[PDB]
Amino acid sequence: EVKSVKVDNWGVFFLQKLQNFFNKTDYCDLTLQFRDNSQLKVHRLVLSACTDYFNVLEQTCEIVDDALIMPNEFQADVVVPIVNFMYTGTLEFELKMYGKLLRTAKEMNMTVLLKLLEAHR
Amino acid sequence: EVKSVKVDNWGVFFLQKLQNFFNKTDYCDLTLQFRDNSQLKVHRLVLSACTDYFNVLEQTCEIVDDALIMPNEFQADVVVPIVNFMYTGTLEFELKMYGKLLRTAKEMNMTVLLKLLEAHR
Repeated sequence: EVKSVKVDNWGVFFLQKLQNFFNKTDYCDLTLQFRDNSQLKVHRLVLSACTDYFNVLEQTCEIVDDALIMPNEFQADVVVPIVNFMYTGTLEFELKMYGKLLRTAKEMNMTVLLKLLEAHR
Repeated sequence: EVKSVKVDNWGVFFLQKLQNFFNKTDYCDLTLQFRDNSQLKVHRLVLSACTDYFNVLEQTCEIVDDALIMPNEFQADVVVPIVNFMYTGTLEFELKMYGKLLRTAKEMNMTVLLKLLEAHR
């Protein structure tokens, strides 16, 4: 018969490995480019777990030298904290950015982040 | 100052999404081909969290029509349960395959699976 054995807390194991890959830019397959020409390299599948907005950007925005040109309303001030949230489950932000991050999560329909920003008690 | 808020159990959230992608072959970037010409589509980054063996296969094995030709000793009988383990943390196997799976994890140096197959009490 079929047996099964398991490693507990697989999600924690896997996230640690994935975060390391992100930090070292290993296996990244999407390069985001900001107005100042700086870049952030990411994993498409990580972004896609939370949202389809990056899918729509890839369908509708210019690609220059293998980098996706981010829209004017979606620059590093919101992108960097949101991407770090997608890799970790933690959103780090200054309060002054709360409303901008909420409007950005609403534009993305990023439900999991909306729920977090709107959490209470 | 910098604030932080979090979604608990992010690993569990993320794994559910990743497993769905695997089941639907969304964002897959590596196609494994068996001797019988059947294929298994996977995510390179998931495989890489557990092992570098697939990295070495990509460096050393033939690619035909966008698929990596698996070696004779590394066919679906061991590959399918090992890949499912990489996505889930659970290894499902018939006892008759225990030694073959252990020898395969040793060839791959897949430490996390070695530890599981060798676990006690």
